Amino acid sequence: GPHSLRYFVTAVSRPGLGEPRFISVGYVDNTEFVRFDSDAENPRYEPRARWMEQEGPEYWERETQKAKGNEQSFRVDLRTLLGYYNQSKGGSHTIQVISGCEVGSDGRLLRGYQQYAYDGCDYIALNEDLKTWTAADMAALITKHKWEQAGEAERLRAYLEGTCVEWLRRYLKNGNATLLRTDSPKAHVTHHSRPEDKVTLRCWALGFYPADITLTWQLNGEELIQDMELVETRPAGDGTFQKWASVVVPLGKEQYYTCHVYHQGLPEPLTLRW
Amino acid sequence: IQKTPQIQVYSRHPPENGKPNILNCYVTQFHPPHIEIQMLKNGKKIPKVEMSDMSFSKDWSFYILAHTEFTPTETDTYACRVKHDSMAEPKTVYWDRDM
Amino acid sequence: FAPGNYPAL
Ligand SMILES: *[C@@H]1O[C@H](CO[C@H]2O[C@@H](C)[C@@H](O)[C@@H](O)[C@@H]2O)[C@@H](O)[C@H](O)[C@H]1NC(C)=O
Ligand SMILES: *[C@@H]1O[C@H](CO)[C@@H](O)[C@H](O)[C@H]1NC(C)=O
Repeated sequence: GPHSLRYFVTAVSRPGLGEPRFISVGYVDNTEFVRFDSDAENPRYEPRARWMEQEGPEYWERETQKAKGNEQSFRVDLRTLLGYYNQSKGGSHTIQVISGCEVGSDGRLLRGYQQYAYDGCDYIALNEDLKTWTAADMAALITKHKWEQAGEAERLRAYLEGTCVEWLRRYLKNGNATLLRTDSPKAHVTHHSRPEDKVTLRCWALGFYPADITLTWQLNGEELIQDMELVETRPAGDGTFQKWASVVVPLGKEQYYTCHVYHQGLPEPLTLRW
Repeated sequence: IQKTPQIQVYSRHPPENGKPNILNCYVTQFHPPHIEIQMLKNGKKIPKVEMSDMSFSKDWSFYILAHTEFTPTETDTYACRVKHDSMAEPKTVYWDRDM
Repeated sequence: FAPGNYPAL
């Protein structure tokens, strides 16, 4: 299926406590594979996935140099934004950036993007055409004009359609045993009493990969997507994912409700009952 | 923007006393990013907990995973304590092995 | 491989 290469960048100022915290985390699909965190005596770009051992020392030296360059530019950004928004030097602020590209199963580009947020709000984003930017407010309109005069979109587009796609393909090749695998979900249902003769049925889906999955509860062949409660799919600590979905049913009727699990590793979806 | 974290504590495998496993504390949907997350065993901080999977959603809220290997016993209790500016008091979420 | 750089705002 399709795959993605994404970099999540966060820079946070801490007045009175020194330089801003700077973190850049890279993901292929939903698996963390590289990271840089400024909060270390000797911050270095580090592998977070076993297959990244396949890159030579130059990869790490280059990515580390680039990261240190980012710490500096984001430190400047935090100051600039204080001016744009007329804010004081006493408070902590956050800049976030998500950059990435996605390819189809054939390795061809599907889409690319880069979006910024300041204090958790949209700031500026590259439009889908990868040619122009859209600004969320007047401060971002200043940035838009700077980047247009400097021709930043063309350079970013070159990275998204070129470099980003090429490296994603290489990561998928180098880490194929990990990235292109399919671990089927193993599911079970738990039962919990409630007041008012009602029971909570919780359908668990464990040990699966990739992360995409669908858990539904049915009654009389129909989905109860409405009254269901669920958690966002989440990492389980070893590179696999987990998820649960619950529904509150009448006591004594548990038998009529079925959990359905749909996943890439299930030619036929799983059907369970308490 | 200020969003209170959702704190989720769960094991990789259904628990079986005496059998190795992994305990997770996934802290999500929060903002600002500054946060303190500690995993506790019988009220005592667990050393060398791994922090990973830091990311953020389309609405910019943060996500991060704390995890550690562990072998559950019938008596040991585990929890995740989180301090964030959105909460006046630190929040301790215990692992519910019957969930 | 990460973006070459992030132009200042
Ligand atoms: C994964 O790909 C293997 C072929 O690739 C190896 O050799 C190079 C092409 C380079 O990509 C190395 O990193 C790879 O180890 C193939 O032999 C395996 O069978 C594949 N694994 C499976 C079955 O998914
Ligand atoms: C910025 O805010 C201060 C008040 O804190 C005010 O004195 C000043 O005029 C503002 N600057 C601008 C240009 O809006």
